[PDB]
Amino acid sequence: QVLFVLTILTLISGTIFYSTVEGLRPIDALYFSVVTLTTVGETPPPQTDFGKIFTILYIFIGIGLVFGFIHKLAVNVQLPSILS
Amino acid sequence: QVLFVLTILTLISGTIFYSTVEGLRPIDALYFSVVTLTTVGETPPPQTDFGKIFTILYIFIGIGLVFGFIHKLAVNVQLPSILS
Amino acid sequence: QVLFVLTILTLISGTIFYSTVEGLRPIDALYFSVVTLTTVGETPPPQTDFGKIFTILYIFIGIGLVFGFIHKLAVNVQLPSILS
Amino acid sequence: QVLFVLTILTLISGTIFYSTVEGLRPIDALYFSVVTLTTVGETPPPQTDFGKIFTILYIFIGIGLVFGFIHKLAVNVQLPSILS
Ligand SMILES: [Rb+]
Ligand SMILES: [Rb+]
Ligand SMILES: [Rb+]
Repeated sequence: QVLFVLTILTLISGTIFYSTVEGLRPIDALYFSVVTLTTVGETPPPQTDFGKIFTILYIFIGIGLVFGFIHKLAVNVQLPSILS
Repeated sequence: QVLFVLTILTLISGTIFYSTVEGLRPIDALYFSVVTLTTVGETPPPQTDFGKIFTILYIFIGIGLVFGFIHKLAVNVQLPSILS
Repeated sequence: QVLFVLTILTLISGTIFYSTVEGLRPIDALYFSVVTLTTVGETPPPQTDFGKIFTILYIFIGIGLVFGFIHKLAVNVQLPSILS
Repeated sequence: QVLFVLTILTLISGTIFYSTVEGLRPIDALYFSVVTLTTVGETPPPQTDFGKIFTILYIFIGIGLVFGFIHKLAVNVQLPSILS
């Protein structure tokens, strides 16, 4: 469902934010965004106060969306695929 | 619902704790609190034993509250907004 | 419920393991155990292969228990307390 | 259920990927895979762009599976075992 598009837009947004503000290469910016929203958290934190502030809000807004997608992918695509 | 206020009070509490005990700038203290309670965990750990102890309890008490909020925000605000 | 005791036994176990095997001070060992099982993950990883192996199994066994507790604490203690 | 096998295949896959691409010792590769898919995230991130890209997809595909397993283990094996 739209979940796929909403997640991609969210990651694009994060990728744009962290390339600009934190000065990261897109792939690193997208990486950061992904591991942050999935709560994995394996990179170091944002160095700038604006990066911190954004990440805070990005987490509260982005996580439900990203885990809604991961959820539907699982019990909606992966489950029946496996069961075959 | 009250979830919004309870979460903010919890983050204020964490922000006060980590500024005092760990000696962090508020924004860093609030950052720590947020990434801890959301289980992202991208900063280094608390350096003081009191920081450790507090974080342990702060996690067990704070996480259910913070994820209750993130949950209601998603399936209560974000979902219908998207569906428009 | 027993959840409280099961969680404490699990943390005691982790505290004993990581003091011995990784050579950590109890409080650090307990800290590690807690942030690992809550999936926060803010310390560095175990340095020993036995620490790695144990952590893998400790995560698969411990997490459901620890989040069962955090869950009951929330929708069973915190929720009605707040609603007062 | 198959969950056990699907999880092991997923970790084997991650173990193979990270030994090859990132140049890690199997046990380290498997460790990385496990803490990534459980969202603990305590090691440093992948250093290679291919490691980053793979991890992104590995997270979206692997997490639902790994947490489906952890879930069934809990409310299906651990719960009744405890209740005895
Ligand atoms: Rb996490
Ligand atoms: Rb994490
Ligand atoms: Rb982490």
